[PDB]
Amino acid sequence: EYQNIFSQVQVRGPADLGMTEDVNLANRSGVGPFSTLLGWFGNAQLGPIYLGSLGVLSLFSGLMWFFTIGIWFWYQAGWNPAVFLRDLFFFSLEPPAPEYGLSFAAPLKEGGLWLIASFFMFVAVWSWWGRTYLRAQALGMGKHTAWAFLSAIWLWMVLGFIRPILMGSWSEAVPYGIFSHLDWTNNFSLVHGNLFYNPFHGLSIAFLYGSALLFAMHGATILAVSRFGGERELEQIADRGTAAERAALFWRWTMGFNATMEGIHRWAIWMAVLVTLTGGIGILLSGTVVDNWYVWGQNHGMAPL
Amino acid sequence: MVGVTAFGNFDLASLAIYSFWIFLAGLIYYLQTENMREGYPLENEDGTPAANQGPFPLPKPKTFILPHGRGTLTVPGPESEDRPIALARTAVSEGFPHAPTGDPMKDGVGPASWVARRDLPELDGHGHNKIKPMKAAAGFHVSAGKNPIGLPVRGCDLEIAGKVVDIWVDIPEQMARFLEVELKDGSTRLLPMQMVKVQSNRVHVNALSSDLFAGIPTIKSPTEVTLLEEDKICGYVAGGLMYAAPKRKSVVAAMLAEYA
Amino acid sequence: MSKFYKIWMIFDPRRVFVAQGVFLFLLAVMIHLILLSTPSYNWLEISAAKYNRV
Amino acid sequence: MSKFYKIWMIFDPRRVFVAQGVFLFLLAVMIHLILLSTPSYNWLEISAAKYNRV
Amino acid sequence: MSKFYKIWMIFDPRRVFVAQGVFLFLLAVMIHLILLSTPSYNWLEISAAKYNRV
Amino acid sequence: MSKFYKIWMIFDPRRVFVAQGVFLFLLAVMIHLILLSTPSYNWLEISAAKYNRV
Amino acid sequence: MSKFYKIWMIFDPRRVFVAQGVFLFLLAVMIHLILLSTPSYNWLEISAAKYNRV
Amino acid sequence: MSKFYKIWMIFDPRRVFVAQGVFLFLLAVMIHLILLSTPSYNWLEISAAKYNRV
Amino acid sequence: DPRRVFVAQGVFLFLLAVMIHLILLSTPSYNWLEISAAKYNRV
Amino acid sequence: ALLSFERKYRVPGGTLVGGNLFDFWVGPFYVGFFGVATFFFAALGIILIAWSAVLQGTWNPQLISVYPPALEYGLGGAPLAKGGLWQIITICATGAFVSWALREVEICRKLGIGYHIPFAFAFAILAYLTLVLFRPVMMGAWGYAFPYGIWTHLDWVSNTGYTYGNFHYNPAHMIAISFFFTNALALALHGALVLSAANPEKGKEMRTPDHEDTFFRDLVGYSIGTLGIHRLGLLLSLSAVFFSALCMIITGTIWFDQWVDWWQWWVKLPWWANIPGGING
Amino acid sequence: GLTDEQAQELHSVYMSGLWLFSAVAIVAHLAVYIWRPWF
Amino acid sequence: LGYTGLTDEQAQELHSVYMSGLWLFSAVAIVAHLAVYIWRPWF
Amino acid sequence: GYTGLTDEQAQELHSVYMSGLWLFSAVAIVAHLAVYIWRPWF
Amino acid sequence: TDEQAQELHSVYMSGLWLFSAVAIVAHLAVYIWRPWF
Ligand SMILES: CCCCCCCCCCCCCCCCCC(=O)OC[C@H](COP(=O)([O-])OCC(O)COP(=O)([O-])OC[C@@H](COC(=O)CCCCCCCCCCCCCCCCC)OC(=O)CCCCCCCCCCCCCCCCC)OC(=O)CCCCCCCCCCCCCCCCC
Ligand code: BCL
Ligand SMILES: COC(C)(C)C/C=C/C(C)=C/C=C/C(C)=C/C=C/C(C)=C/C=C/C=C(C)/C=C/C=C(\C)CC/C=C(\C)CCC=C(C)C
Ligand SMILES: COC(C)(C)C/C=C/C(C)=C/C=C/C(C)=C/C=C/C(C)=C/C=C\C=C(C)\C=C\C=C(/C)CC/C=C(\C)CCC=C(C)C
Ligand SMILES: [Fe+2]
Repeated sequence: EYQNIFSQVQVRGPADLGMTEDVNLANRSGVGPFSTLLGWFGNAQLGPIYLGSLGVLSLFSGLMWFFTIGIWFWYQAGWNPAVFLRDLFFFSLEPPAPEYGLSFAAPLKEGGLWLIASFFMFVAVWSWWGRTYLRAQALGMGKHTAWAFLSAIWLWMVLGFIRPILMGSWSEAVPYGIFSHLDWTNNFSLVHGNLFYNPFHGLSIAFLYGSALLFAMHGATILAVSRFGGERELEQIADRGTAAERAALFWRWTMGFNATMEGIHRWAIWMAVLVTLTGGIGILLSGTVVDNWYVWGQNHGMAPL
Repeated sequence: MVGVTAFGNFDLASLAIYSFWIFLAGLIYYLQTENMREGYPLENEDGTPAANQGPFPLPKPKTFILPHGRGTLTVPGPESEDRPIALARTAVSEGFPHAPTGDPMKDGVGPASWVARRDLPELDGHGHNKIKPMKAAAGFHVSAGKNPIGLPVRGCDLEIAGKVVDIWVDIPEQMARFLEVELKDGSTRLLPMQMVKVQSNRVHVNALSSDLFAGIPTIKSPTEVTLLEEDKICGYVAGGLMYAAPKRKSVVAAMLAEYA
Repeated sequence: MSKFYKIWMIFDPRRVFVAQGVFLFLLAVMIHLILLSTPSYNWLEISAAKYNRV
Repeated sequence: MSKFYKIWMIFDPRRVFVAQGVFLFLLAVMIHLILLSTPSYNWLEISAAKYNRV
Repeated sequence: MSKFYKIWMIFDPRRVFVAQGVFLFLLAVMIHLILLSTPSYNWLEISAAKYNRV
Repeated sequence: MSKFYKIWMIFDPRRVFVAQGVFLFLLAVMIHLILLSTPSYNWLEISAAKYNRV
Repeated sequence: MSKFYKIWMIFDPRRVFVAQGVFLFLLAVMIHLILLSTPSYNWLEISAAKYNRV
Repeated sequence: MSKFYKIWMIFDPRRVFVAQGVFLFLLAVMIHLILLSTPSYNWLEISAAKYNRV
Repeated sequence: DPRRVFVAQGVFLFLLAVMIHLILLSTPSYNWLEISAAKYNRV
Repeated sequence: ALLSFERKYRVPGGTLVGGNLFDFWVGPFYVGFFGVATFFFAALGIILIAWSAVLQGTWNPQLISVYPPALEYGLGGAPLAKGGLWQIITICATGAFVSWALREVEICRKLGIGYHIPFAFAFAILAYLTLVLFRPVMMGAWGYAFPYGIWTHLDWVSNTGYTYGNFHYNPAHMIAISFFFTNALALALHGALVLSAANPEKGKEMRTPDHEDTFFRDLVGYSIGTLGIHRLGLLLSLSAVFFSALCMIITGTIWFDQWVDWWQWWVKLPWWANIPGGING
Repeated sequence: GLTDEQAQELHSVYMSGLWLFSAVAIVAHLAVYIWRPWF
Repeated sequence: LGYTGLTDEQAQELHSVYMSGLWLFSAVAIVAHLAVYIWRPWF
Repeated sequence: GYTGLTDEQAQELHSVYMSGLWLFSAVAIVAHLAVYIWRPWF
Repeated sequence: TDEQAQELHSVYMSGLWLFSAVAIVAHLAVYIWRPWF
């Protein structure tokens, strides 16, 4: 039977330029091509994309961050394209050594370039957050996306900015590079005893598994009641149809309680936000307040001895 | 601040974890209370309010201001069925199935149920109807995949019920919603896209058998469909899954029936 | 050089001025950080060593 | 200082009062815990030393 | 300095006042924590030292 | 320098003033932190050494 | 070389000029960094050796 | 070789020209970096050794 | 269609040519830069 | 004990096994044959966990741990005090999970909705069985499964990871992690978007899906639609679980050394294996 | 949308504020330089 | 002309003011570079 | 006319653009001459 | 159309030959400076 995973027929017509209120259509670019490959799964139309002041600022800063790391990777390769391809994943833009602490007196080849790239990334991410808030405000919507992004930004800042300040060294931050930051996380674990015994690390993992569980449940429910037009969730909130009722009754008869067509989204946004929220708190505590999480667990009834 | 304890082993980490437990309990309370906006208060199996209403109280009322002057909605509030239900309780005690009295597919009970929604067409952001037949939709055409128009429609009993005359499309999303099927009698019904398996030769509908294709509800205007008609048609077709099982000509279902 | 004004018949001044401001601030920060990186021209450390601060 | 009443033409008293209560309790708990952390002003340990409870 | 009142023809007082309150509390907390970090001006540890508590 | 007022025929004052406030606060914080990083001009540590607080 | 103007009948000047500006700045930064990498032409270190800034 | 113009009845000039520009710049950068990698043809080091810069 | 096949053909031809040139450069022989430097006494 | 609309949906039929023997509700729950089975298995497993706590001697919930049989028992049985309780609890847990999925199937049939939800649950069941049944059987002992303790199966995770050095250098693991992170990002974005559309700025009308698509085309230049985003969420979650199961099925079974050595194959490719410079060489 | 007179008045007030801010900054820099010069 | 709507006179006036600002900025930059070069030359 | 410019507009735009290009190239050439005199790379 | 394609390709090949002429003179100068054969 048809399981609604992929569309079995595509139709296309005039491109939808979008709504127009309190929005400067000059900044909105032109509508891009129609992609049939994506049309199989979701909407085939690409664009138009709003390019405002903050959009330009974010694009410039992100381009400079990416290009700075790229140039350092080239220098680290001897400017050899073959080596650049052979060691693309193994390159690193390490932070300044612990000798300099938090000082900006690191040489450009051993710490200065990292500070420049970090400044570019900081500007890019904050400008993008401002862009998200302003885009929501232009259409008159709520700012929920801004606050979820704010949670993600909080974890990012704690990892890169606030925790090095509290520890007193730039060497505590994360090096730019694939295997470099994987090794950074592994060493962060090994230094502070098992990060597993960090209670807030456990809560963060709980909410990540919960995010996966809840999105699987919600996607399966909506695909199962899409034969009643349940995917039009805003309409269901406005005028409760039989799709919402069937979904609610399935979950009520399964586990004794249910959500509504709107509140399940409150559950979703909170189960996603708490991941980064609790992760930021746990990382902030590590090193600053606890130096050995296994011994802390032993003293707090978590570990056997 | 590393290693300093206010009392016992309690320190900054323990303070954080306990404050988080308090916050988590509060948040679960708030989320469940928000989830209690539709379907409450609880009813008995006859219609009177129940003795047990839940540990979580009902929330404060909130109002949604619907677009295009459709009005306002207040939830939670006084909610009523606004239709008659054709069911009879099988047993006196609570918690037992209610058997249908007449034809479940026409009475609109069970999996073939429907909700008395608004009898108005669905409107997009601009004020036009969100779903339009493709021939009346300017510029729309099949882009990829097997075109269903002109293919015979086959029922679950392997008998041809009609031919596809048109496709209804969602104008903003640019995705097909309904097929329009013309029967032997010349009248045209609708079938949701999610219920048809567009094959090489034919459009296959495993929900309904051919004889039941005439029983699908119809629409008032040929150039639009309202939410209520959508609900009736979708409920009918979906309830065909359970209430057309005997007529369904399935090999494995036949083997299971012979087994039982 | 006289006809350069016609560039404003090509570009909206708002976008151009925003981009110019962002670019100028970014470039100034980049150059200042580059100077701060080198042991020389690191004016902070040069003056620290000149007045015998450490 | 006389016209401060006009703040209530800006803020709904319900939200302001709820926020004020939460903030005051949070601040009081924070300060009490800070005092309990230090070996001095840890009134529990100061007094146990005073009357030789150990 | 006289015409500064015209800023209120630009900004809604509600948003500005909320932002101002949040910013002021945040700044005060930041400065107090910075003072608490240094061994000097850590008034808790200074006073413990001065009155011969430990 | 006289005709600079015409910039306000290009930019809405609300957006420009918000951006200016954010930028100025950000720059001030950046410079203060840079000064705090260096062992000299770290006024906290300089004054700790000056009066022999350690 | 005379008919090259017809390229503007192919490309919108706005997109071409934006791409050109980005490309030129990127190339200039790349070349300056390449020069700074080598021990020679690292004008900072060449001058620091010339005037004995070490 | 005469009928090659018919390629423009196959490809839109805009996409082809954008791809051509990107490809040419990429190839030029690749070849220059390859030359810079080898100890010979590393014109920077060939000159530095010739004029005794190290 | 000419469009997709031509784009794919161009990309694949360029990548294959780069692959073969890098294979030639990698080997101690056929590295024309290195053998040229050795031949004319460059290092 | 009924919702305001629940009455019209409580009808007979739609049950795979048992006719109308267990076709009744207990409170809000729907019992069914598989509901009876699920309740039995769950109750037995929980009581056996409590009894294993009695045998262990500790009443602290976080210290309770039900270890599997040691490696010297192979794939055979073990005494109840030293391995048997784990196996009984594992059989109970597997039965409870499978019965829960089948009960969900019955409820889907009675409501006339599609079977996506028990199918999605089957992926989590298969990942659990990989960790508890397939991998230990493949590897040769029940002592490679994890203990049933709150903080002691983290010890299993840590030891199993560090047997192979940094476990981050596992490709079927990198893909699964990226899928989990993308899933969390998508969930946050989707929840926030629907909430902002349904709860717009104070005093304004409810926004429409057109506004959602406009917002996400303004932000990043592509909107996947509503059906698209729900499809994508289901696919991302299922793919994350699938690749995690793969990563743990090939670990210790066809790969035995440190996992960075696997990544050494790309470095050793013939046309850059010998070039000097760079990190590797 | 602003007219010439509005722009001139706004610029006058804004420049007055800018010069006040700059004066305070200058006296602060003088005080710091006297306390601890950086040249 | 039609891309943003400015006429020739408006463009000329805007360019005159913009170039005046550019030259002021450049003059300040030049005096700053002279001061730095006197303090610590980089050539 | 994929962008809508006429021949005269294209010619004027190209003239101004080439003037700017030659100014930029002249500045680059004098910079390279100064660098080569200061520190030749050949 | 055919005429438009002819004119576009004429201009394109003229530009291509200009680019290749500059490339050839560059290669000749380099080969004089430091050969690779
Ligand atoms: C004394 C004992 C106390 C014990 C407590 C016991 C009980 C505890 C549980 C309390 C209740 C549970 C939480 C309620 C959830 C729903 C409430 C709600 O969001 O609005 C309801 C309701 C509006 O909700 P709505 O109906 O969905 O929107 C309709 C609006 O018309 C249109 O929508 P909108 O545009 O107005 O936006 C609605 C809302 C939508 O938001 C969401 O639904 C998702 C929220 C996700 C997380 C938010 C960001 C996470 C921050 C990460 C950490 C900080 C990073 C900052 C720095 C980063 C870089 C360093 O967005 C907001 O503005 C809410 C504030 C979120 C931003 C807060 C940023 C600073 C946080 C600093 C932490 C300290 C606490 C300060 C609290 C600030 C309160 C103003 O409230 C209102 O009507 C007024 C608006 C403001 C109310 C604020 C209520 C608190 C919300 C956040 C609480 C948690 C903050 C995160 C820190 C957590 C610490 C552990
Ligand atoms: C040996 C290694 C250690 C370990 C070390 C760590 C460390 C160290 C940390 C984690 C963290 C996390 N770990 Mg752990 N972890 C281990 C074992 C596990 C196991 C397991 C089964 O064993 C699991 C499931 C997890 C799971 C988790 C997550 C719950 C959590 C990260 C949340 C997140 O989304 O972060 C990633 C999300 C972000 C970084 C947000 C980024 C937001 C910004 C704005 C993005 C900007 C993008 C940038 C501009 C580029 C854009 C480019 C283009 C525009 C696209 N860990 C072991 C014990 N783990 C983190 C945490 O919070 O711990 C408490 C953390 O810091
Ligand atoms: C490592 O070294 C580093 C990188 C740190 C050094 C880097 C240095 C460089 C990169 C930083 C650059 C700094 C410069 C560029 C910043 C200069 C900013 C100037 C412009 C300050 C301006 C201040 C303006 C003041 C605050 C004006 C305030 C406005 C008043 C309140 C009055 C406004 C009233 C309005 C106009 C009402 C009028 C309404 C109408 C009706 C009349
Ligand atoms: C061929 O193509 C080229 C080479 C041209 C371009 C391609 C380039 C490729 C190779 C670039 C590769 C980039 C790498 C792979 C990206 C990796 C990023 C890693 C994975 C990010 C991991 C962690 C990020 C951490 C958390 C960063 C946190 C940021 C901080 C919060 C910001 C802190 C800012 C402070 C430090 C600024 C201090 C300095 C100022 C002056 C005060
Ligand atoms: Fe949804």
